[PDB]
Amino acid sequence: DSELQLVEQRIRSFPDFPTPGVVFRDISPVLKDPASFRAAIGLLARHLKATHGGRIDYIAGLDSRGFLFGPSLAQELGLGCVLIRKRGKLPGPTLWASYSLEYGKAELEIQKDALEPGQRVVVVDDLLATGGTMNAACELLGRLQAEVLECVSLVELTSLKGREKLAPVPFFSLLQYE
Amino acid sequence: DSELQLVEQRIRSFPDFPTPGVVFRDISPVLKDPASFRAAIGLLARHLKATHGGRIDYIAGLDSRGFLFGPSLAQELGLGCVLIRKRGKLPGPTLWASYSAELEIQKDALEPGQRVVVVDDLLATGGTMNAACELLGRLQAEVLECVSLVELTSLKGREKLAPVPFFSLLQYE
Ligand SMILES: Nc1ncnc2c1ncn2[C@@H]1O[C@H](COP(=O)(O)O)[C@@H](O)[C@H]1O
Ligand SMILES: Nc1ncnc2c1ncn2[C@@H]1O[C@H](COP(=O)(O)O)[C@@H](O)[C@H]1O
Repeated sequence: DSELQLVEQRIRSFPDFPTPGVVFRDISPVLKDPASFRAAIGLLARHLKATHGGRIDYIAGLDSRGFLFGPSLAQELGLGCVLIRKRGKLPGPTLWASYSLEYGKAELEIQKDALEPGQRVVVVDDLLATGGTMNAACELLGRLQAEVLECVSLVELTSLKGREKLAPVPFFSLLQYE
Repeated sequence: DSELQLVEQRIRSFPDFPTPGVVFRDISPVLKDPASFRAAIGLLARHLKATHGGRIDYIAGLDSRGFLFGPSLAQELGLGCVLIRKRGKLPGPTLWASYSAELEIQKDALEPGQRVVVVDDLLATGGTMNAACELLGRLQAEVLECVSLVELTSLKGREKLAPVPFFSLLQYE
């Protein structure tokens, strides 16, 4: 797939960041090359349309790098984009969920009126690692009685078994690295 | 203008958030309504093309709410988007700038002389946009303009960025 190649060629890998042994996957060059960004959004949108048809109501973008892809993906599908944020950033009534991040805890948050019961959503972030962040997003959405059809990312680190963590919610990534 | 109205109708205000005194302007509904989002991006893109012609090389999006608009604005203009992030998030060699918190940019994000337009959701004191402009200036990039959806005029952020031009879709005190 030439389109997938346009994305893969623009992932930059940095060893030992932020800690020794970790390989950081930097999607910045995908954003910087308009053809690469367009290819990434197009591949995600084709997959989602082919898989879910007209069932998707909204895209949910995850703070902060998911924000880079959510609105463009939503626009390509003709849908709105709702936001899941780090706790403390959103006004009005919210729900929040705690999860493990590195050595400590972090918290995600969503406005109670972001979705109504029965609405169907697809969550997007740039990269799936342990799956902790995506799992918390799924939990929050479930508490609004929204149905999470799928989670998607550009990159998946398969050795961390994020896919299994999200089951039985389906997951799809453009690219995979150990 | 019906397009500008599509955006204005989707800004929600919250008094006394996050602390007493502050009136929070929430752009979330703009993102949730695909028509409103398209209108916002279109209005910004039309302004930038009419003002700069073909001179813009890149859009720079500011962490984190500027990330919601940067890539779509860049795409509409046929340009790439570079990222300015909260410090500690980017790999490789970086530069950073404080302001009353720290922003950061990769040393290789831009080449000297490249022309950039910075975007964020809202301009208030201008501290955040000013730090972004400083970082870009240290890469020897030329900042053509800064833009946002919302500007709080009583806080005089526009004066803070001068002489760099600024444009907002909507203004509140
Ligand atoms: N190796 C990596 N390279 C870049 N980002 C990563 C990496 N590992 C985790 N992340 C980020 O951390 C969050 C996901 O981590 P996790 O909750 O473990 O799936 C997302 O915001 C990812 O962007
Ligand atoms: N009243 C406000 N409502 C929503 N966001 C705000 C408000 N004031 C400041 N901000 C955010 O803070 C940054 C602008 O602050 P400043 O650096 O004072 O211009 C931007 O990232 C805005 O998203």
